[PDB]
Amino acid sequence: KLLLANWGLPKAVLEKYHSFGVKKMFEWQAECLLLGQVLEGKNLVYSAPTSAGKTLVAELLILKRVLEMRKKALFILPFVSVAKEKKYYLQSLFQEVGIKVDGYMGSTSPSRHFSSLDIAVCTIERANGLINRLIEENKMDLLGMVVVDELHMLGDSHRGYLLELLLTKICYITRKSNAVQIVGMSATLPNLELVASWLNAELYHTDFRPVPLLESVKVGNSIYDSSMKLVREDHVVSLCYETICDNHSVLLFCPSKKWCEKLADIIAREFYNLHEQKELLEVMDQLRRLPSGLDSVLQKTVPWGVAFHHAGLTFEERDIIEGAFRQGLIRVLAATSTLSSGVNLPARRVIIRTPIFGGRPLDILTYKQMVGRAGRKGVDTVGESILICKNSEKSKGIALLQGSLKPVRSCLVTGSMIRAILEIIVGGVASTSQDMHTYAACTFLAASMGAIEACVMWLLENEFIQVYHPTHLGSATLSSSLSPADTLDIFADLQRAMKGFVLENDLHILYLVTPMFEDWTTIDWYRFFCLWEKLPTSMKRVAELVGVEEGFLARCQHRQMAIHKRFFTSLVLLDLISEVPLREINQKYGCNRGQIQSLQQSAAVYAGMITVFSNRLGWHNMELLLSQFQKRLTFG
Amino acid sequence: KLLLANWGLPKAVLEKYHSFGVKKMFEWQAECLLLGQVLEGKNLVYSAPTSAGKTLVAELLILKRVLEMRKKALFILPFVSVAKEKKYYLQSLFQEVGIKVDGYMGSTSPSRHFSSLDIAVCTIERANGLINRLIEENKMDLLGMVVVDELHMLGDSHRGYLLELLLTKICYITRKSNAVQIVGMSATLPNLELVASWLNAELYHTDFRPVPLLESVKVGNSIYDSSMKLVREDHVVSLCYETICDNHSVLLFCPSKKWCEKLADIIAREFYNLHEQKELLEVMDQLRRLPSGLDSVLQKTVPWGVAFHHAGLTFEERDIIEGAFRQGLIRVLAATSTLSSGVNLPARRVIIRTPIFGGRPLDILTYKQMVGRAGRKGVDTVGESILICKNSEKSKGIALLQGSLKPVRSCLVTGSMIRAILEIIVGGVASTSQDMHTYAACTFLAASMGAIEACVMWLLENEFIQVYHPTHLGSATLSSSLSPADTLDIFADLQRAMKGFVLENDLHILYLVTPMFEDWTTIDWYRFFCLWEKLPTSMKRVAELVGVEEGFLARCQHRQMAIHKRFFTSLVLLDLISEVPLREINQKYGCNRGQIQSLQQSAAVYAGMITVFSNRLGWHNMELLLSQFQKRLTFG
DNA sequence: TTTTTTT
DNA sequence: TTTTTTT
Repeated sequence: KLLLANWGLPKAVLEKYHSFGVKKMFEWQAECLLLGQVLEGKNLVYSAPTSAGKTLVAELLILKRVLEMRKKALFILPFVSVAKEKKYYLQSLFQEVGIKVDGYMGSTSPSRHFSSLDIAVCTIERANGLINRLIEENKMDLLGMVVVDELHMLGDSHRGYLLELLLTKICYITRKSNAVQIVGMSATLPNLELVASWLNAELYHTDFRPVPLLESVKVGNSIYDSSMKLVREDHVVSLCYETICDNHSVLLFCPSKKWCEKLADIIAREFYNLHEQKELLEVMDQLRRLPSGLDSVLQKTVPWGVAFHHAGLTFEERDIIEGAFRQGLIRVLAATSTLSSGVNLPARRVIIRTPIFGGRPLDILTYKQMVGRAGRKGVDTVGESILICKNSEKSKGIALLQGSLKPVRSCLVTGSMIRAILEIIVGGVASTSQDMHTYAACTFLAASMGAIEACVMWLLENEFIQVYHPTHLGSATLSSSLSPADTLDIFADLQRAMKGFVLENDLHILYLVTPMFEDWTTIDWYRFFCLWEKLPTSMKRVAELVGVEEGFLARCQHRQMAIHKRFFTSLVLLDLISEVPLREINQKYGCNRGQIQSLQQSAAVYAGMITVFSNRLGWHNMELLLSQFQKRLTFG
Repeated sequence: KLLLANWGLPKAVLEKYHSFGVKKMFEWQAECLLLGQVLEGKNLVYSAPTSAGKTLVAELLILKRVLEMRKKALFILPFVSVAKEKKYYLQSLFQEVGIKVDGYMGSTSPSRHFSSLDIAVCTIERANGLINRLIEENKMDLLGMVVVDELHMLGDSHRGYLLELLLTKICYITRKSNAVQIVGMSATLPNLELVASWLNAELYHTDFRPVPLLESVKVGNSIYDSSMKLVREDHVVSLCYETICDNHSVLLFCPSKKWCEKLADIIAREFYNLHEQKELLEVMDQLRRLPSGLDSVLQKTVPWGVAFHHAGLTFEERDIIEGAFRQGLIRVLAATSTLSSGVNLPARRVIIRTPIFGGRPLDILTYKQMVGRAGRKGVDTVGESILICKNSEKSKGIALLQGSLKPVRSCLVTGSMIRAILEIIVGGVASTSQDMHTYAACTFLAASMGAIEACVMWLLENEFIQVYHPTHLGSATLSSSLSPADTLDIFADLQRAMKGFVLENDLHILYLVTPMFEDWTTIDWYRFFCLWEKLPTSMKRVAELVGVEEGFLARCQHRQMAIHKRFFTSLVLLDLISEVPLREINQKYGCNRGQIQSLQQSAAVYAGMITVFSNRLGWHNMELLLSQFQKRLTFG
């Protein structure tokens, strides 16, 4: 009954599960799987607890459809790191079974043909591109499952409306032509049934945590529980002191990185003045061995006191700090929102510290994500969450203590709808306007109960379509997998380039490669003028040929702002390709050390997208210049 | 004794010779081969008759050295067509023997590795490039023979000073370090011994023609022989009439192409009004079948009367006219200087017509080349040469009848000497100035008895060298195989291009490809303005970016003249790559139909030379643009 | 304070 | 009126 080995599943999967330490499943898994015709092609939406095997139901369901129907099954995750972890887990499981597992996260290409894969794991954007390419190829017949994780982001996010568009597209094409199951999961929402009806699915929600969570708010010198009950000047040092005495973990969250690192050593100073080691020296040697080896105030308190962790560090140095937390050594740390959604680091007591984060009240989802970190897999007994706040912000703490998530919206003229219709008209599926009205009648906005007719008006004033048939520019946007809003910027960049390209240096090819801004770093004025008015004569001429001019910099339109904000990002990569050591570039430019290494990953991706933008349009000369350099930018 | 089969030679060679119709050798071959130590490494210079097996001695000698020493043997010819004919002959002979025969003529590449060849046949320029590349590689040890044909061009030509430079270079490098024989031949010169001494060679000259040549000058109504003797109003029709009656061939030469074709039908009109056939209709069908098929006044008199032949016709149509002369059909024709040095077409009587050719007296070499066409291999009995001239130009006929060739010059600051020293200093052979004086002491100018010191002065003011060591520009000139005078023009073309290359159309890549002018065709003014001031907006902008400007065209420096004279040649190829039919392009541009098809061959060669000019200098971006198009220009 | 596309 | 280079 309440044990997975009793159920029918391949033996190797349960050997792999029990080898890790997995045990008998809880009741919510049985309730999810025994809802009725869920095991069949009827879809399913469930809300199992996040910290108690939420993905087990979907993982068990994904085998049945790809073994019986044997068509395909996607898998969608929001972030690259969790995508990689799930990719490795699904590898060790399914490849042992024999079901091929493919990854699309980050810059990692599949390196294999699509038509011989089953459980391709993507990160929304890759899945959307794959679906669009399949539709533009007339190969949707091979699709059996679309497993969607974290369904609650479809309404308020910059990457969930893609999930909405994908789901309505596949549902429309399948019904107009359930052989395809759209099983998914969310955390907890009031209007979960309305989502299930639009997916033609059942529904069941549960609420039970493996470790009871003692949630409290501390004011002055007392502890008050959630329901205004007393159970037992910040005194965080005292609070931290009572926790390490029972050889367990502690964790506190801070609203800023400067506050994060300062408070990890302010407490350390108050710890040394009052006053395991086998691996305590291995990490110290690792600190000096590093290629950068800055060895800042972190080095002082790695073995002795309290260190800090955030995203302003190197992917290796930042990750290593999390490595010690898994074994022992350091116990106390500050993290900011880095561990809120980055990775999962359990701790005994979590001090959310200030109720207000970033000048605004902490979000209900963010607070629940922060608090849910506490609790191991039975190692500890109770999890705690302390919110230190005095006098003011009293109502903020209690209201955030007793709150619920808002219902799901639809985020739907709107740019999330312009792309919605431009991937079926171009795909050849929806051609006639009368038939086009059928497609919008089955979208999720229909179940949540015009502007649809005006959608093609914007696609006529701006050349995207021409019964309706695809064009060269309309087809080019979908192949590159970028929104139609961005095409109007990249298109104008390449048209101006063909009239007098500069071939001697590499600054002109760099400008057409760097991603726009992505809000990577605040731009420091009065430093560009010092940096710009020293460039060689060969580099200043390229800047005047792309839009940059001494008429806006330090002298104070989106098009004029987009061609000047792209120059600063291009100059940073100029010293990366010339093998200048990282020590000086992060100081001359005045950019943070944790952001420079994040531009290199985002620059190799954008380089390989513009060559495709010209292939599907047709430009033989511009391909050679862009394609012969995209490899050089990756190095250095 | 006087028969080649008696001598020691491979049997298959003599089977191949006698199958064609070759017979016992004459006395001059025996005298050449039995001069003493000529058969050894001692060099040889001989002057056997041109129409009586001149090349037989060299062909027989080339086998012994490549079979005994087995190092290499070059072969140098002045023209592409004779090079191809000799390539096929040497193929059928040596490949039957087993000695590999390689060709370098025209655009035909060897398509095989150099290090596995013996008798590579070149056309001066290819041989010079091969020698320079071997020297810049330290591989001169593998060289056993350099057979040079038509040694009399080393003094007065645009392509013989290359032979002089090659010979002095190889002699200097061999003696300073005869293992290499430099056996060659010339027609007849007074100072032949002085040439033999500088080559360290014997000498023997002969004068005996297989067919006695009755050379006469006709004035009025009488015939006078060479030595003012009478033997027997132009009356060329009468002269032609008495020749076809004995079923043999006739031929007359004209000073112009318009005169050539007019006089071939003026006589035809005077022939029809007074008034074999199996193949007479095959050629007529070929005339209309042609891809062009203009079928001008040539078509009227191909089967009936007299046609014309020159270089203003297609390589196939012009060649076919010569094909009929080999079998039968047409007998009378006019040729201009086309058959003087192009190909060998024997005829019974040759009418040189006007003593003055091209507004100047006919050259002694040209007149001897023209007259020597008469006479078959024993088919006829006597050859004749008629010079029709009245009143004026009387002294011109007799003086040209009794004349001899001028002695060999040395053509050596002089641009033939700047390149002479720039291929050893760059090659690393001659480094020290004291040693550099040794090289110039063994050149042919030494035997014909300062400015040598000033030679390196021009190589310092203009960057070509930097003890002396090669540089990037100096090395780049030799790899491309073009004279240092031309580099200073091509170099300035590419430097300006890197500042604002235009990538949309193909006019900018065309300009850097077209050969400079080579005096291909007279430029017709007042037609360019009509043609230029109608181009699209995308093409006019390219012209202003390369040097062309509306400040010199039709409004009236070598650099300013070289950038404007190259534009007309570039526009002709613009309609070749757009698949415009040849019918209209030869009329809109006003260029001759026989010159348009000569630009296509000379444009594919220059396209592949500029990519190498940037390789040996180092320019990654400009290579891709030039190399990706050089194939497109070849087509169409 | 914190992420994500293409061959 | 008539020719010739490089991968």
